[PDB]
Amino acid sequence: QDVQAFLKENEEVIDQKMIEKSLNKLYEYIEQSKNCSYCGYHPKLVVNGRSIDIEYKKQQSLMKSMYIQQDLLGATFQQVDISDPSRLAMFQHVTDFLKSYNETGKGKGLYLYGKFGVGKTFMLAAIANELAEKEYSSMIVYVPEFVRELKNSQTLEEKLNMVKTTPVLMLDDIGAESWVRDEVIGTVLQHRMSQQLPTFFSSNFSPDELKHHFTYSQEVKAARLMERILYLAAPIRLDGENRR
Amino acid sequence: EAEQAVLGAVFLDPAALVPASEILIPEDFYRAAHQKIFHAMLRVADRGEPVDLVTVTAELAASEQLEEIGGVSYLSELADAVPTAANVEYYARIVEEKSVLRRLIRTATSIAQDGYTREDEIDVLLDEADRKIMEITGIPTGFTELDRMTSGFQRSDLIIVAARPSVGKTAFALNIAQNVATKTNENVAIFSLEMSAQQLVMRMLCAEGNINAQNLRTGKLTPEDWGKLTMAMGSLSNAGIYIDDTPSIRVSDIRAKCRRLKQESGLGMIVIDYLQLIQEVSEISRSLKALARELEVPVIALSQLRPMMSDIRESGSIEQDADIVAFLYEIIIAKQRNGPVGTVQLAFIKEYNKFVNL
Repeated sequence: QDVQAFLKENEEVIDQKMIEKSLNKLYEYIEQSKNCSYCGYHPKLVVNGRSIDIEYKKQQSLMKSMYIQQDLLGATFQQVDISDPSRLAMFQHVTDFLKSYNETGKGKGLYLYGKFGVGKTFMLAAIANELAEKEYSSMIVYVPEFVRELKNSQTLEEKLNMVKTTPVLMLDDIGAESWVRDEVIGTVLQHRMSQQLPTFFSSNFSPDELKHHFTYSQEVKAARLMERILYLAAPIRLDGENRR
Repeated sequence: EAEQAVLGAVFLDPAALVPASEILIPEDFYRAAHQKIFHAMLRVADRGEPVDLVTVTAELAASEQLEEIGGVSYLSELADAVPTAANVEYYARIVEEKSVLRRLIRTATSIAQDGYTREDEIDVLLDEADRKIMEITGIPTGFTELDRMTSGFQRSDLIIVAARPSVGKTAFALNIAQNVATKTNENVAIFSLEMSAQQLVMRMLCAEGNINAQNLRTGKLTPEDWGKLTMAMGSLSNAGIYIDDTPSIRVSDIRAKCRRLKQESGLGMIVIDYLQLIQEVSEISRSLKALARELEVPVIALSQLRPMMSDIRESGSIEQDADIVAFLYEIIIAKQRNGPVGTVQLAFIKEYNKFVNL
């Protein structure tokens, strides 16, 4: 019965036969502790070639945000002002889906792309409390502070297991430091498209810019990192006066 | 001197034959006056039919047997002894320990002669001559969950836990006995022999206060665990759990030490150090099963091991008089002298020493 559940859960990723081949793994996966003791790791399934392996208000509570300041993550929707195509062409993809969000059927996220300061992350931290009216283990992260300590080493076998297939991922900022990121997030964004999952984005630049800036050499490994980030959704503008 | 006494108790029950029909048969008679008496007893309770003193005495007057025993004078003195009651079985075993012998001993007399009489045979003189020889109710375990299958830990049992070497059972045998002294009332005796009195104090606070991701050994924690602590030791006084380690006190001594408290508090639980460090086990461990029955205390007289049953039932008892026996790896109570023998879904954080359910 567990196999049935898992099969259909990841049937977008698994090749029926792959499931039966990695049966031992998936069965050992469910049989062991699905939790940890730091709350130090938890088991998650990953597809490696042809085999599946196992790698390790009263609304903001059981959440587990990574590498972020403690109390900045409190934002609502009445308080969020409604302005330009920064906020009048977005509440058309946000509200069509509210109390209607499935797993076993991919959903539409968003990619907030634009300037340096206006309002990158106020439409990924506000909705993280719509993902707090129902309460998901919604992740909120600084990717400027993510390609540094995970280059380090000690512990490194499994460091991004909460940055893959969590019910929600409100990715914020990537503006610091053929890249050290093609067997990393480029295969992280692979499990966000075959185990039935959507993700959330916001950063400093834009789709056109980021493709022209990633991975350089003397190789289209710079123009494959970013359609792993232009698939589940269509990016829309952010415009308005400065906020500093 | 069993036979002089044994019948006395059997009399006034009317059910001192339930284990006694199991123990003694019409062969179990060293004596001569006694053998037909019991057959006049056994003929009765087969309807049955009813059971009392006399239903046998006028039965004996009938089918050829009354002076055979010297009148009713000794038929009276079958009764006149048993200066006791709290034994239980017990007792008829004395007669069975006058019995078992000769079913394994009277069967070796012919042979002692089957060499100068049966001269004359040899091999078949073995095939047969060796054959004969043989012949919440119900106090919870702390949980609000383990409260509806069996319930208790009621009022009297023997419990012996065996999981992988020194794990969370080490915690659990005692994490059975937590929500009883502080969070309700009943003072529970948790004595020790391995983990001393100066070894079971800092880690109950690890188990209580939202304080353990630190840890607590350094003296001073972080600016939060002192704002959130008054849970761990504040009500410890008005509770009722205290710790001892009289090196390794024997099976009679603690058995005789749980008499200070049985008068004082009533004695609620006895969480003992593994009955294996206490001083081949179907013998030594049979002095804490019955202490539960008279002292009226749940007695956690334990073990130190995978888990499997006739595997701790290996060199000793365990699958016998011993009551409920669970199996930690999820609590696999694949044995519980309790009724609903079953597994309860659980887990563990290991972060703040607090265990989980589902």
